Amino acid sequence: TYLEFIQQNEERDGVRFSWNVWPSSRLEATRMVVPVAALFTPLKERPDLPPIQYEPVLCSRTTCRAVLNPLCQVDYRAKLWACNFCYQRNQFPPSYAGISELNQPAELLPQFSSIEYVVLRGPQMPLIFLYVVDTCMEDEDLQALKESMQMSLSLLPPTALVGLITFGRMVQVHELGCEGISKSYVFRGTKDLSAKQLQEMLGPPPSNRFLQPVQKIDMNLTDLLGELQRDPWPVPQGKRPLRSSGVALSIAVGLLECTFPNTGARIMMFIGGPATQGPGMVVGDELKTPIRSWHDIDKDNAKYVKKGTKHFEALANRAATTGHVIDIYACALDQTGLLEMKCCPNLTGGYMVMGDSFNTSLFKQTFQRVFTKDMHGQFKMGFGGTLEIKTSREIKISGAIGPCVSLNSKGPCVSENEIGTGGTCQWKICGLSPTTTLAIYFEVVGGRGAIQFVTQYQHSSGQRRIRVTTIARNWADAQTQIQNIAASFDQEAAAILMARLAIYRAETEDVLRWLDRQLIRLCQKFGEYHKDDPSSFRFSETFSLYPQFMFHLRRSSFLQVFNNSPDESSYYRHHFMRQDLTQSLIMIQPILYAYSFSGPPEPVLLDSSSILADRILLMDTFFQILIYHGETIAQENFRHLLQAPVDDAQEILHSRFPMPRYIDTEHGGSQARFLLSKVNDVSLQVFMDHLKKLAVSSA
Amino acid sequence: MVLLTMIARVADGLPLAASMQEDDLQQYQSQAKQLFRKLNEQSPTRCTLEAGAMTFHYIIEQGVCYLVLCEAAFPKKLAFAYLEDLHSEFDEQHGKKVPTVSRPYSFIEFDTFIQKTKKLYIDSRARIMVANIEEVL
Amino acid sequence: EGLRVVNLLQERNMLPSTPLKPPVPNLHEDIQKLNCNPELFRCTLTSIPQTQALLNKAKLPLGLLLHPFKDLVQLPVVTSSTIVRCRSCRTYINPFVSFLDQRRWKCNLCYRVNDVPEEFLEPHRRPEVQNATIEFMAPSEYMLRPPQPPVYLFVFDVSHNAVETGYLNSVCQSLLDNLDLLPGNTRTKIGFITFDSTIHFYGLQESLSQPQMLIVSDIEDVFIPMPENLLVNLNESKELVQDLLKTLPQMFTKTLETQSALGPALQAAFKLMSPTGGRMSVFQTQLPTLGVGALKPREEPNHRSSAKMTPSTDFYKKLALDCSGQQVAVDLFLLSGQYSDLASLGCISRYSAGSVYYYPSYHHQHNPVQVQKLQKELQRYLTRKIGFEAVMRIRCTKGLSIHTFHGNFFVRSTDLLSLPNVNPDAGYAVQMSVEESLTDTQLVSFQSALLYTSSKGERRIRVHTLCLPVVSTLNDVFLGADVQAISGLLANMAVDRSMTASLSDARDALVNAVIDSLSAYRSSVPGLMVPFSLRLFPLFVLALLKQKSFQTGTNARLDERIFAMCQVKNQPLVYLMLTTHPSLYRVDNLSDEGALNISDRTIPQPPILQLSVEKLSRDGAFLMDAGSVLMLWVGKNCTQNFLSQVLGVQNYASIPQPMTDLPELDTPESARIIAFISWLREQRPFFPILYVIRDESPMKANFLQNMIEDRTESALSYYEFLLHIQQQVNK
Ligand SMILES: [Zn+2]
Ligand SMILES: [Zn+2]
Repeated sequence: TYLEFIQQNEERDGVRFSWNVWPSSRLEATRMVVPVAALFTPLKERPDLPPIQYEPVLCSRTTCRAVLNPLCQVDYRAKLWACNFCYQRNQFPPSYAGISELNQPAELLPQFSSIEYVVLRGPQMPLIFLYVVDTCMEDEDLQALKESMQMSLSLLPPTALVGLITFGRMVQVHELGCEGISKSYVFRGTKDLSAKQLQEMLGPPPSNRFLQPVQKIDMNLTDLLGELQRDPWPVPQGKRPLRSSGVALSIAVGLLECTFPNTGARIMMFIGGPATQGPGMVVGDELKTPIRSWHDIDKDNAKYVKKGTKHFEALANRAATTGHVIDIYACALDQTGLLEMKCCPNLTGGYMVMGDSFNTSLFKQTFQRVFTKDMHGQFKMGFGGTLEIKTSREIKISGAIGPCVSLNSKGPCVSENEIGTGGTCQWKICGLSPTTTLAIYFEVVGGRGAIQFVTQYQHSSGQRRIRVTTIARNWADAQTQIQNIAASFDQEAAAILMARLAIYRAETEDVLRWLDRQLIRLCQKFGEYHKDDPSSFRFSETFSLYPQFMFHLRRSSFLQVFNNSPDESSYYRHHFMRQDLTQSLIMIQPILYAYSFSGPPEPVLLDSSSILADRILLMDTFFQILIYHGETIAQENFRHLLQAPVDDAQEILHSRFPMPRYIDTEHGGSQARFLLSKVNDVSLQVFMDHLKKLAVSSA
Repeated sequence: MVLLTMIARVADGLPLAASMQEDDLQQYQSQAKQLFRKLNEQSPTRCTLEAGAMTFHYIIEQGVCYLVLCEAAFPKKLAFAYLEDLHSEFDEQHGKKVPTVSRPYSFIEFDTFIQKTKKLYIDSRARIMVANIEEVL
Repeated sequence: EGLRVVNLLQERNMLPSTPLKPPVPNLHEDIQKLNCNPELFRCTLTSIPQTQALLNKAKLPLGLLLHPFKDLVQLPVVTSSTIVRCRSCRTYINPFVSFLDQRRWKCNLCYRVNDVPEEFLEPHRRPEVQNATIEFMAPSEYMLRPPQPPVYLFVFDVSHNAVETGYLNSVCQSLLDNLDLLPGNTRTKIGFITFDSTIHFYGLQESLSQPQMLIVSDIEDVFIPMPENLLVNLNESKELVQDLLKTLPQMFTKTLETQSALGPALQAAFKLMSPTGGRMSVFQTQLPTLGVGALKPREEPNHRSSAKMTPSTDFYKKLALDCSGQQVAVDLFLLSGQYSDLASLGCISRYSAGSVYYYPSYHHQHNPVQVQKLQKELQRYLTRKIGFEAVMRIRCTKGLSIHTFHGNFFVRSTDLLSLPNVNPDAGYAVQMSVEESLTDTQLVSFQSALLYTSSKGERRIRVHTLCLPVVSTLNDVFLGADVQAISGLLANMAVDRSMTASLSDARDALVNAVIDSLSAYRSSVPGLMVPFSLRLFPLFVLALLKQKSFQTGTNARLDERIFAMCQVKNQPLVYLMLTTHPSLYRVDNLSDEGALNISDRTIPQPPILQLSVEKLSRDGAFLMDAGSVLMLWVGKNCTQNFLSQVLGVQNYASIPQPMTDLPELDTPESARIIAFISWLREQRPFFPILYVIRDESPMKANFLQNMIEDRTESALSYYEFLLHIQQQVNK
């Protein structure tokens, strides 16, 4: 089954291609409607594979140097193996001398395609955490925040180094546990500093006066964090406080950039409001004037956006270059300036959390997931990952879309036509988890095309690791060329991959127009019909759903930005460009369950038709979990029902990283609007008809 | 929205207690003292004056005038509350000695309360008559 | 008394055995008895020359010396709801006015007649006319703003060298010990700032577990890191600052900060105080080398180098004027072991009405003497009275004009000395000339007025008034000469001469003053003849010439000379004299010709000896009063009774090297010497340490450097000097 196939290959190699069979000819490669792409999850978890504590084994050929894999042809007699990528023949390393048939190396078994090695040689670097704290917010909000940070401190590795930087009008870099006095360096949050400047102004395992081992510094830091008070500077009538968010961040980046460049570090920033004093300024201190809205940005009535954006964009790259992760936790009633700061966590694998107040279950809980551990009491996070992809001579890489930066590396694997962060065979991913998902766009220039994903990254343990996944897909058979390709289609994988390109273009400016000419195209090349006869159009079970996913994606809040704040939009996109297939679909097309005496919980269409009065609905928008009580139910049996959705909710309302906002509403309630807007050109029926009219006509 | 507080005996305008911090005071200070001079037993017990980007606010009780200056923008509502707090405290503490002293600022030590109270009004996060001053003068 | 001429070549023992006393203006009995105290106000010429022509013939400088804020024993305080001040020149109705219409009084400075108000009533009995010295209560219009409260901001240099000197410790100690004794009411505010290559502020809130050191590293662009708790209320925060004073010394023990950005630090110290003004105590230990205000090193001279002073930058002069304009005075405490360019650093104190203190080669272990000195000097500094945001003006009868001012302050418009602070240990001097012949009057007066804010928030005016007679005879001008006053006024003049021209010119003008005056004398009358009033004129000038301020041949260092000039410019006549010409008494045989009137104490009164080794004796012990210290030199062949009963030793050899003070032994002899010493230091408010270390071989015989009558390899003896003057006088 092509489905069992898609399933098992994502379970084993954490990957999902738009097509599992590829164009064996040039006349088909070029006429590919949806690009050959893969939704790749470098660090997916599975059934406790065995860590390979021996060097991986590379190919002997300057250019190639791929990793020994199940695709490699071996010869246990001659202690020789031929790389599948360049055919180059290799000699086995000394440690493989006793290699045998009835006992061979793991990396060769088809089961250990996708396997991880460990490299022990240099003494591992201790992890670095730098708290950057805003002090311009309400007390209950600051107290919450303080507690939350003190909690994270109790989870950190004894080895890890910590640093604290608080800010308001001025910026304070704290020199930890200096006995009797407790001191910090004050800097005007009114002018930027490079890092060379910062380095001059400021000064067995390593550690600075500003970054000390948790085990030695935890009581001091726990106490300091405990005494932290709101910005001492008053806030006059009708004014916003003076928050130097931009220079606070730059000093944080500079600090690490001159102390520990090129090693896992985590710059976690906490925001209580927008930056009101550039560089990186977002709005002015006059409450009279509101923070910018999409309408404002469209009518060129938002003078800070670009300059502010540019500033955090430079910082994003400075950090991404040095190999450091930027986290942003922003909680307030008004906007924070996410649109301008988006790149920092977007380019690095940094997180983006958003909410109304630090003093909420939402933030508090979302914040502690960050430090969730595994079957070894270690953080589910990796640092400074280097993603390099090897292809068969027939495949080339157009680019990638997701949290990453180009290591701008040239090689024949690079395609002229670049997509997203392209023109490279290597990408850097400063911060990643078992969820990180990049989209990789390829291009084609016996059978079996091959791609090798090699991920090097710093583990929580400190150990360096190399994740290796080598997949292989069948080359189309000349006498069955499109029929096979059509059979190997992954409608879901493709919908998300096509959406990746759309949002990437949108966030980097019509896009719906390109999305349609491709839907229409796909409809004509693989659909069934009689020209000029709409009714005749049908789609294989293999493609039938692509239309609907498209319907939803083009009406989603990922492309229709108005009716949302720029910050809410940047927040949504941020998460969609990181998730795996499944979650991505739930975002684009929320799942909906029905609960009524008449039968146990059942999934129903996202159509108004599903909103029954004597039924309780559960809608899962990746971002929010909502329960609806139809007019009737709005009032032991009745209970099992009223809490049936509440029970299921809890379960998912925990695994998910950004804790989704929960909601309990009912017919008439104001919150019912969230359901009504995700439900239902116009409606799908109309959308479908117009698509058919265009499908059956001219191409 | 800023500061400038002066408490003076209405009869002669003898300065009782004040408070000022710059890092000009010069001009508005003269005006303040101009007002004290003019103020008498027939003057309005609670008045507001407009002097451009500035705005004077005062009240009188037991022959003692509580005057305050600040950017007009400042809440006229908050201005008097600020003065009221000063009054009660002052009257309670020195109300009975005022009509006997004769030295300028014989209550400089009221400097402390003025400023600890002044801050409770000049920070949004802690929460009659009008005439162009140029006239009365 | 005596209108007798003297021959300096024959007497050669002119100096008197009992203290010198200031001249008595030749005035009618009743007037003189109301005259100002000479310790507070005095003139170089008690008999004012009627014309500039007469003044020039005399070849003697005309000017006044004052100690206006000196601690008084009894001060009259007029609380007048009205201040009587001539309507023309604004002079305060003084004792020397001229009451006529018993309701109209003639101003003694600008002769206008004024109407005595129906408040001043026998108007001539009123206190303001019965006291030359009196303190008024300023009205509402004698202040530009509410009396500022007392603000004390201490600034310590915490560099490597500084840490090694160990001064920080005792300063903090002194402060802790005198926290409650700082002048001021409940409005007092106190602050602290340490610094090296960066500025270190200190916050103090009762809500925090401990103070907070706020560092500003942006040397080229300083600013205040916080708005509320840097300058804190001492009363409310007593506890908080006490811990910081106990914590500070321990915060830099392991420093590697070799450089000091004193420049930026002082700018921060300034911004922090700008808002209220007050006193800024600055403690620096080495040459400033980081950031703006940095000074270059200089190579110390030697006995060889000739007379070939001034600031190498003006940064500190400008900054001082800035402080000054904000009612901020700066006090310099330099405890440097090497050149620090005080010739520049001093400007911070000179132009802000502050004062500089110098502790050469200060060390907590190594230099016990500097340590105890700083201790007692800090005691005075911290507990003496103080006035804030004040100004002084010096007035003086039509005809007499003041043209040059001497002292630590800022001269706004002629006469209107700006004094960001006014301390009781500051001295001032003025130079005048006869702009208009005094044919009209036969009496002239001088009135200085000090307008300031007290530590208790009250505006006050302290006024002193001096009345003197006018004469038209050269001889008369001479008969009233005040030798010490002239010496003092010349010293100040000599210091300016240096900064303006050179040390050589300074030294010459000095020598020329004695010559041109005695020569002028002679042209109007064989040996060296001078009037009685000037028998000590060549001796004091010579002493002046050998002092560390103008001496040459010596091996004296740069900052020493500068500090010597700083003291000349800032000290009251008395200490200039005590320093320049120390009083020397023999003390191993004191007796009863004393002032045994003081009920139960006797107190010997040994005779003052002239400064020459020809007066010492290896058989005795000699004490020299240098004003600031009291070095007790012991003889080698010193008597045994003195050793065991006064020193508490059995033989010369076991007299402890540095001896910080005498022991108080149960011996009549000890009781006698302790009585003499305590009476000496009771005659001043600046407790002078006393060291006997002056042995005949402790390598601290700088006791001898004060024997200004003997000749040295590079200086003339008192006799030679006389011989050189006589050769010039009758050339
Ligand atoms: Zn190869
Ligand atoms: Zn007059």
